Amino acid sequence: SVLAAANPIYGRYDDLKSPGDNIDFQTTILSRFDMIFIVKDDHNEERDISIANHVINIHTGNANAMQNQQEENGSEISIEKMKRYITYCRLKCAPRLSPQAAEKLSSNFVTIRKQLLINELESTERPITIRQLEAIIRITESLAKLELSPIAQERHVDEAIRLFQASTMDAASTSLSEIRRFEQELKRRLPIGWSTSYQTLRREFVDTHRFSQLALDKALYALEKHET
Amino acid sequence: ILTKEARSYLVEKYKELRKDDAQGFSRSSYRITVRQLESMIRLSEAIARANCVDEITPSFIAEAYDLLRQSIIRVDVTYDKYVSMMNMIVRKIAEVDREGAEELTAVDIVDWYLLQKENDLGSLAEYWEERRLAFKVIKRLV
Repeated sequence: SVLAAANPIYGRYDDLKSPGDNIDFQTTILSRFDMIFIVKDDHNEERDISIANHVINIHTGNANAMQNQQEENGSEISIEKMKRYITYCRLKCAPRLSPQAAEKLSSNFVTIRKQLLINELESTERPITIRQLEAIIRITESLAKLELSPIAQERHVDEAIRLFQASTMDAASTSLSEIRRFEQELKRRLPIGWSTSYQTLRREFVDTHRFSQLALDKALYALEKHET
Repeated sequence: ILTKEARSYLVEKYKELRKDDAQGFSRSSYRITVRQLESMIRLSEAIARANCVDEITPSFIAEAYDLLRQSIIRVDVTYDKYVSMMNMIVRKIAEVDREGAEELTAVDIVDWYLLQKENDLGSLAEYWEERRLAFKVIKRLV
């Protein structure tokens, strides 16, 4: 089961940009992946000071390292134990969902489909697959396999819906239209397209004080999608 | 060799050159690069060589200057808000005079202006300000 950490491009503007469209030219990657979490490490004021203070010292008298070690003792499961536990639960029991939980999730997914369609009436640029539903399922069974129980419960899923909801919230988050033209080029410039190619828009947008790589592609991908 | 303190003048001349050529950037720029200030020097001394005169004149400096100027023109073809609108006025007219007479519906200028600045609008206050400013300028202009 693949766990992947991608690196996004250009920073915060990629959030200003459509949430997808990040990986290569294709969102399909993000479609295959169940749980996508673009993140923030907003240090609760005690974090940045945590790391800083840690850098300041980092010498004597191993007090901090010790503190880490008692954090390890107390730090819940010794994590050497956690492993053995995971093996245990993984081999022993295979969970199964309950019917009311099922119908619950039906309501879940149809509300998702409907509502977010309505959201996309405006052609709001972003998604929903039954694969995502199947994901939600696998989370429910996973967590059911935490409690080790042979059977699922409703509350048990009630967590999962909202967790994945946070994931959906993650799915949600030279002027473009001007460069988005290329249209003037596609027309009265080149019905063929040839001898035009990215190289042409390069000579057309090379000494016009104007075009970035992402800019050139964006407007291109845009018009490609737009249907112009 | 110019020791002469009329060289001070040259500065403003350099200075006179870039300002009017700052906006728009759609002019012949260039920048105008400091290397052009550096260029005016060798040009000056060149004209000195020409006229046998030593320490030259501010006038010869002006000749080299205008020379560079036509060489530029051949390449042509809180009030920041008012500046942006005045920039719109000069930009629209300068383009339309070269590719047209310019005239027509004054409302259109605001229309396409809002269409351009809509990309820079961070917040509704920026839109409302830009709209009321352009309107204020046109109302003042009339």
